[PDB]
Amino acid sequence: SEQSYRSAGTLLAQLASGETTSVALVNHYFSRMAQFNKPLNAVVQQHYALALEAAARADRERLEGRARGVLHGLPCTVKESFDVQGWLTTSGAHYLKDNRATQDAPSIARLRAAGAILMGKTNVPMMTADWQTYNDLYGTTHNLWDRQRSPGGSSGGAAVAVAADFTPVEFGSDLFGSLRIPAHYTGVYAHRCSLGLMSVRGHVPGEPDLSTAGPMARSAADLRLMMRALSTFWVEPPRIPDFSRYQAKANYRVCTWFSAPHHEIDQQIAQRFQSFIDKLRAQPGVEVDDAMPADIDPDALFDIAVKLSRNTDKLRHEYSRVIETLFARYDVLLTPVSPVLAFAHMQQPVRKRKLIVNGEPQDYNEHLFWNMLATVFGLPATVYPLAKTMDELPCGIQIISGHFHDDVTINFAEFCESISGGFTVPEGYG
Repeated sequence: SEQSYRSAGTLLAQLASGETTSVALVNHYFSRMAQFNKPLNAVVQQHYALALEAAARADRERLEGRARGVLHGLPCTVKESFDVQGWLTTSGAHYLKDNRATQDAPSIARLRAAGAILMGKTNVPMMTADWQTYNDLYGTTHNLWDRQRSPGGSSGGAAVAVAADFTPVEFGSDLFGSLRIPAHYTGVYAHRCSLGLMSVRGHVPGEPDLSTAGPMARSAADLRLMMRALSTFWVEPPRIPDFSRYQAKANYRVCTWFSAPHHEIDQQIAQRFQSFIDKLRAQPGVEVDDAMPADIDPDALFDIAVKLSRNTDKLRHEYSRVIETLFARYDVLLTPVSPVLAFAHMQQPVRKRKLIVNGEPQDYNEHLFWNMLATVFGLPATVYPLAKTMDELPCGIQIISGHFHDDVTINFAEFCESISGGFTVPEGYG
């Protein structure tokens, strides 16, 4: 099979029905990386021989009725900073250029046990500590929509690989937007899981207290499929998210938070959000309120975020109660991921890095402002690609909900797919 941009869900169906095999899929993805990865520099380790062997095994198992696992026979790549047994985990640092993992990171092991075929790893900035993706070991990852621009970071290689169909899904860590920001800039879906829903151990730098992890994909159903594979609670659940299937709702009540004093977004995002909200407000049973609680001072929360990045705790626990009541009244909260769309590479020292909002220079740390909320309170957040004209860059929206409401945000993204937005194939790719 040579068809490009099939979803994981479709691919699993076609494996079951014999319209494709795992060997044909591994050859598809490595073929696309041969044809397209050089100018993008998204996949920085390739393990073809191991992947082809694993695919042959999956195919034998399928034929003999011995296939097991919800990802059985599905190839993928993972973020370079997660341990895969026998593979290098450099995190783009010279000090670790020959650091090879002894065992899988626990979430990697859980993809492998679901039957995923790991074909390689995708680029990260050094120690995954930036909102761009570049390092001295592997080079810069370029945004496939405009290669003079960054796909963001730290999961930038993963977002580009998904958007180029080098892989149907990806898996990465998210501290302050590490998964969400590259999804926004690059036009793919991402889900950062609730704190405690899945292990982030076996990550370099990397059970961490703020970092979570989750999938990238090109549909909401594929995000849900990954979470079926990945979820292993290590906190006591306040409730059990249901990842079994899309659960459609008759009523949605949505909160928006698109600006704060001194934290404005570019008018282009503002108009594209407004156009999306207009369509959402026109749906039966849907209310959309501009109802961010004023109880949460954004500057106070930013100061907490800056500190984390007996007194702060006091405020943090009080704000977490304001969020619980918020998500008893609203199903989801929609916010920006960044105040800008994808920018040209900025590898100067941090201090000199600017984001141009409505013509004015703004702080690079606006990335932290628009991602601290889910990070600080351990919340789930799905990033959903909005529509784009061929003359527009990708733009995502961040769908947040209460702790262990991961099913709610992913279900909300699938409902949005019926309204506006979704994955768009970049011009020049399959």
